[PDB]
Amino acid sequence: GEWEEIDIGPFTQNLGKFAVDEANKRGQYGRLTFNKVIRPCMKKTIYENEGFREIKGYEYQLYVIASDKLFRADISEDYKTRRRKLLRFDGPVPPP
Repeated sequence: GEWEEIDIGPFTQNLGKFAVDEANKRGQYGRLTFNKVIRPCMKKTIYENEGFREIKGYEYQLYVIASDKLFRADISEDYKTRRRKLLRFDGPVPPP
């Protein structure tokens, strides 16, 4: 389950928007206007069982610009349901 760099196309932008949507609901970072996900976007595969390839889900690490501030968002994504959870939302963070 190593981290892999993915693109910052619409799918990744939609992940950043999910993160900002979730940050907004949590109310710990004020009101944020999603702008964009910038590189690098990283994805890790979570396996159901060590030694087996069945995928349990993914974790993403995103650098998201919201309200002109840079945040680092970590998002989990269940493989079967594609249900996402904002695990961590930190910042403003250093440019990557």
